[PDB]
Amino acid sequence: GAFGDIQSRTVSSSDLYANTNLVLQRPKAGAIHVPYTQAPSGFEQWKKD
Amino acid sequence: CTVPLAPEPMITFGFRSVSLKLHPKNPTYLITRQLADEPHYTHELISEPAVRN
Amino acid sequence: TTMCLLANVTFPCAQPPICYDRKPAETLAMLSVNVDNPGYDELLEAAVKC
Amino acid sequence: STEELFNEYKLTRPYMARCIRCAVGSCHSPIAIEAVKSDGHDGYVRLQTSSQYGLLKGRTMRYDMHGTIKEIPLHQVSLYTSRPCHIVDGHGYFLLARCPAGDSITMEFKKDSVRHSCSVPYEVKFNPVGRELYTHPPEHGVEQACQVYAHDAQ
Amino acid sequence: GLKGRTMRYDMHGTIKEIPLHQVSLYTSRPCHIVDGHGYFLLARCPAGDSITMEFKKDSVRHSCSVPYEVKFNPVGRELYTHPPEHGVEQACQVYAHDAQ
Repeated sequence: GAFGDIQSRTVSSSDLYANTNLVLQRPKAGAIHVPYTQAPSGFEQWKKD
Repeated sequence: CTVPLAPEPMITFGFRSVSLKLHPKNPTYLITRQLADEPHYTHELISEPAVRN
Repeated sequence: TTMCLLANVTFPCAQPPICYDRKPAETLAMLSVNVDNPGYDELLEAAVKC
Repeated sequence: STEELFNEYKLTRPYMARCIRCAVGSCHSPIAIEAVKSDGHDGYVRLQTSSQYGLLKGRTMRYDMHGTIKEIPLHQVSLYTSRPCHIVDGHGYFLLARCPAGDSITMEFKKDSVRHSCSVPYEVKFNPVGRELYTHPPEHGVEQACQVYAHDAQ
Repeated sequence: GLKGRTMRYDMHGTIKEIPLHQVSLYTSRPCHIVDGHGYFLLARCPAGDSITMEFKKDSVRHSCSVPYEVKFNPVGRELYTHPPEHGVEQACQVYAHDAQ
């Protein structure tokens, strides 16, 4: 939820650090999907600040 | 009815203290109260990222 | 048991003598008088259909 | 079993009433609106109009037009509060839509070259469930109890 | 208006026409054209930031959006967005429907 929740060492580094508070939830009865909950993007919140 | 589910708060513990980092997707009530004879409740609508100690 | 009215006739409410497909205005005037009634739904459902 | 429920609106007729905002000005409308009841949660409103729905015939509107009762299919009738709504079903004088919030409600259909409309200043409102104030209902989450308009005409 | 209710537009030098009930415009919610005379259209609109007048002659959609504010101005000391079904009549000033 803050700046640098995604950290890639260079622009094409192919190794990124992700700490985004991703949590998986239980799907609805009779539905094939992957539900999840996570804190919103901190680069957008940093652009808002 | 299906209702949404807010992100997990990030709880930091201290001596007789609880801090809470709260990143909401859409506006969300935080309702706290103490389990004593004076509850001192707190009904607040948090819409932005906010730290509550 | 509840008896409805059309005239001085306490007919069974589940079996009215008239139906809407054969009498257009007489059944409406039949339902006109039994409005204040616990047994109006039965007379209603039996009054449109036969 | 649906026809014994339905048969009571055979006793009735549509009528022409007064709408203050027609397609041009104030006129006498075939589809004038009596009330818009939106007290359930997820955006379902319940219109009561000057027209009838379902007369048996599946998805049709029945309306008075200067004396001569006419009909059109129900996919020809559109309505919108702020965004476009979605009609679910109709039964007699009543309609079950799914509208977002907005400060008016406008129903309109279109004949071959004549457009009919009725706008009334009635607040249509949206109601979330629980302690998160969404504007559109989500894709997933914990199940919760609510109170919505029933789809059937029971 | 040039014929009862039609609009007359240039198209690459040559002049065409369509009936007016296929022209639609909207500010934030849809509008309703009342009449038109010469270059000037009269409409009835809610408030918004812009206006998009559009029609569709062939399977080719014409549009134009300009960023001009449309505002809704109530009469009296009571501020509404859509005029009421009933009330009292006050002196107001609206654009006259005729063309004199």
